[PDB]
Amino acid sequence: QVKLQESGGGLVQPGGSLRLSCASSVPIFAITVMGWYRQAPGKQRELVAGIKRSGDTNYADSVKGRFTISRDDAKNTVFLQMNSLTTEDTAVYYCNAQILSGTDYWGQGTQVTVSSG
Repeated sequence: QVKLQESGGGLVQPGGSLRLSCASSVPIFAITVMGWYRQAPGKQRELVAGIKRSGDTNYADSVKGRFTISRDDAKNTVFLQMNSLTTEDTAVYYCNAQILSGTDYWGQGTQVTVSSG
């Protein structure tokens, strides 16, 4: 019965930054792993970053050092700060909550489009 909602995507210049938000209907401490995925139409879905209840973070190689995933317990939101964006980063970005108490839940996704203009 868990609901997830992404926000914060949109258009951004190459080299620019965005901060995605994933708000949760349940306390995020109840979520074992929260992760950010991305998928562009025609390609495979790709794990971008994850964060455990403890706070341990793992990132895809392509985003290491550019993206940062974090838990905001007070706002009950998991953020993905995305820096130094390029056209390779254009995709719909999805939030995923793992609640091992073993079930999966996803948000509707938010479009990120990196284009120089």
